[PDB]
Amino acid sequence: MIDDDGYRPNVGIVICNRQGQVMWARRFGQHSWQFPQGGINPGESAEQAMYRELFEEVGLSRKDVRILASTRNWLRYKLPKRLVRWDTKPVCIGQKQKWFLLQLVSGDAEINMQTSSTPEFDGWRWVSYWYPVRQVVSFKRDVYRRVMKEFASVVMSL
Amino acid sequence: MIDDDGYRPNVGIVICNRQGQVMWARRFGQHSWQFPQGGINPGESAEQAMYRELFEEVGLSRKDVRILASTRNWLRYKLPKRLVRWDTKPVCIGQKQKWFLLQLVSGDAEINMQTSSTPEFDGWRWVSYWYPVRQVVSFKRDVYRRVMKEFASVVMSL
Amino acid sequence: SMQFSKMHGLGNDFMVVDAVTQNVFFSPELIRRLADRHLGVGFDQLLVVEPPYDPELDFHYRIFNADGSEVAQCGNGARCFARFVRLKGLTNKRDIRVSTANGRMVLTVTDDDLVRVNMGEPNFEPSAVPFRANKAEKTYIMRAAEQTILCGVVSMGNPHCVIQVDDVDTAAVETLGPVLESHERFPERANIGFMQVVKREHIRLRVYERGAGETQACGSGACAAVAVGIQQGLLAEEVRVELPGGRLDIAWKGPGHPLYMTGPAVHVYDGFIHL
Amino acid sequence: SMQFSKMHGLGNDFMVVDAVTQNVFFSPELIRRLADRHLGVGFDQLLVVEPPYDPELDFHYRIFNADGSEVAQCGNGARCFARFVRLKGLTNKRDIRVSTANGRMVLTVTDDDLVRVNMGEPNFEPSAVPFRANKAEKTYIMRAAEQTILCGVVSMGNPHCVIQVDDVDTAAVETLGPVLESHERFPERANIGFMQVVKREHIRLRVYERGAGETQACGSGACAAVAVGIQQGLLAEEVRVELPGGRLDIAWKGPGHPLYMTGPAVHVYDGFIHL
Ligand SMILES: [Cl-]
Ligand SMILES: [Cl-]
Ligand SMILES: [Cl-]
Ligand SMILES: [Cl-]
Ligand SMILES: [Cl-]
Ligand SMILES: [Cl-]
Repeated sequence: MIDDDGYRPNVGIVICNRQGQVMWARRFGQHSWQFPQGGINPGESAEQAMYRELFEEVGLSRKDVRILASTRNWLRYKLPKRLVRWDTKPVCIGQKQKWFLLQLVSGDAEINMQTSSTPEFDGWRWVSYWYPVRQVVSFKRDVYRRVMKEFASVVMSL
Repeated sequence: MIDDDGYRPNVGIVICNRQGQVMWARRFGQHSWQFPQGGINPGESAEQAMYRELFEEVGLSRKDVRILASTRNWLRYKLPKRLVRWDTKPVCIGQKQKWFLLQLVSGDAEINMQTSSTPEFDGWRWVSYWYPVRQVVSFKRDVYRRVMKEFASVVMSL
Repeated sequence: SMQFSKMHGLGNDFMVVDAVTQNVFFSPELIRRLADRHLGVGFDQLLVVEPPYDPELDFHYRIFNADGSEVAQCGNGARCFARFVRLKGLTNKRDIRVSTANGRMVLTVTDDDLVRVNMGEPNFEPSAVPFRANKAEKTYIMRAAEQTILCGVVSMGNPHCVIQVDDVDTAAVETLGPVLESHERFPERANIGFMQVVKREHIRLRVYERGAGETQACGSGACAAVAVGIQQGLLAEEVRVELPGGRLDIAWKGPGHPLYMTGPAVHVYDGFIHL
Repeated sequence: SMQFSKMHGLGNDFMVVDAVTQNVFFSPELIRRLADRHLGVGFDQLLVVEPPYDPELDFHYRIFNADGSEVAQCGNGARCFARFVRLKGLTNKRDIRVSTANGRMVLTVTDDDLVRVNMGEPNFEPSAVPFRANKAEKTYIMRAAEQTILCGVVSMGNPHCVIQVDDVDTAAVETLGPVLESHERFPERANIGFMQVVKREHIRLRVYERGAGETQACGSGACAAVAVGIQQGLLAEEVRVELPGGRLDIAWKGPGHPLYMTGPAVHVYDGFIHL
């Protein structure tokens, strides 16, 4: 599932509302927060796997969200050394991501924090626009910067 | 022969040498100077008409010159009002040009200043690189700037 | 390896740096090299814009002076920040909730493209200036060499001593300002303001700033002069202030109310530097 | 509507503008607005690079001071020009033939990325400085208040009076420089140089410049001090000069030969401005 450079393909999702906030999710068990991001199975389309983890970890069918923009390219980040598993090969060094931006055209109630018996997230809340760039783990941070940048103009439309 | 905006298609030519100079030509009769530029007939290729006026006003067959780069796009300039002929329609307002840069792989002797009985140029000389941007007529000047700019890197190769 | 913007508010020039969409690091030494006017970019202060540190606010920002150290002044660099984040399309709001080394705050862009800045409510208690005196009074007596001066003292977070004068052009700022700044009754020194009242709604103003001398615009200075002018019955509630480098509009409705300061901010050029 | 580059040579900061690949216009008023250090870009001089005005040379260039007016000094802004046109890839030559408000010239970039500048041959004839004296001499006597000063006078195109001193740190520049600049025997005034000779190949130097006071680097000043030092038997033919803002290497082989001055030029940042 890894490519030749070590990166495994993933999709990230940034759900916003008309008021200009985005949805910030608490990771399961812990009290660390981050955006939804999930693995693209073999033979998945980018958009496919996106809607996949959207439903699994949010409980949102395509009727509830309106696609607003994806990124042009794949964005890469490298895990730090202490979290690299060198012995399980091929060795995953980091992730290459494609990010999509949705608008919630439904209500703040179909947000099923745990649909499956395997909930990767406890709760959620709404946050201002540039808040995640500070809060996300340090190695994720450049990716988040580029993402929120490319998305910011589009989100600044009412 | 004009397009819908008034511009008529033309090619400009900038012949240089290894020493990094370009060829500056005296217009016929007068003592004003400029680069070679000529009209693209119906059904002419850009490169075609180029080699055309290269031979007609220089006397240079394709064996004597080596193509180095053309421009990516068409560059437009607008004649001033006092030189516009409003009564001959469709009215030519200016020119849209494609510029080619050659290297003289032959000698400074096949430069036949007048091959045809209709010589548009008296003599010629070699000049430093950015000299024409000053000397050319004022309305041509922006075109020359963009041209010499795009060409300058390529010419700065020995 | 960095994009910046040079701006100024009424002659107070900032280097302004987006640390929101940029990874960026600093030194005291680096900031000094950058602030130098012939060797670097040239600025009085460096203003860094950062993501908010809580989900309700919009941005956070820091200020370093050209010595290298952080500056926590209440209204410092607020209007340049406020026009910047709109100019660089980082927000499209007119009200902006911001956090600084002084706390939360809210900033409003007006239709004229000016910024209104809530400065807080002016503290007149002497012990808070600090100003050495027996009770808080509307006017005090400065025994300065052979002259006797009628001061009014306020804190905008800075210390200020405001003096009424008859024509600001005729005032002896360069001689009296230094002796009033390093006065006994000002253990932390003070900012000296010379205020000529033209109408209940219009004054002129010159300020001899702490350790620096006369400046062409002190924001807190204007705030102080209008506060003390209102507290002394001289001024109305919305005073236009003329400073050597332009105009401020101060509004304050007395004790119990904050003081609102309104001014321009100018964007001068966009620049890119390595290191 | 314009791209510029801010540079400095030994603390002499220029705004540098490519007028070769750019259409660009100026005012005295505009240049003043741009030169202002808090309201504009901030610079001591604006340097404009233009296409050559004859087919044999490479470029032409002009200099405007921050008052707004053109400057014709022999070595002024030469090294910043010379590193600029290479940096912005407008030429790849190491020898560059250039024309200014002073005439033709040739500039050499060295392997160290320094620029060698031919300044012409120093004129010692008094009537050309102008310097009021009975015959050209290697040393003259300045009767200045109670002191007596041994000067040497040269023209690099500027007027210069060079004074030997024992330690440049110990010299009273700020007091004596003004009185020597506006001296009777200097109807056009003069640039005052204080020169401490360390070895036949190494001096230190401070310069009180005309109408400006002490500067951290005067190029023609260094040239003058080394010329007069050589003409007085004090110095060898290749002198290192230490100025408050860095180092120059002057070489001059006596009368009949030009004087070559070699220094750094620093590129500081790239900027874009509207108007
Ligand atoms: Cl992973
Ligand atoms: Cl035509
Ligand atoms: Cl708030
Ligand atoms: Cl508030
Ligand atoms: Cl020459
Ligand atoms: Cl020469």
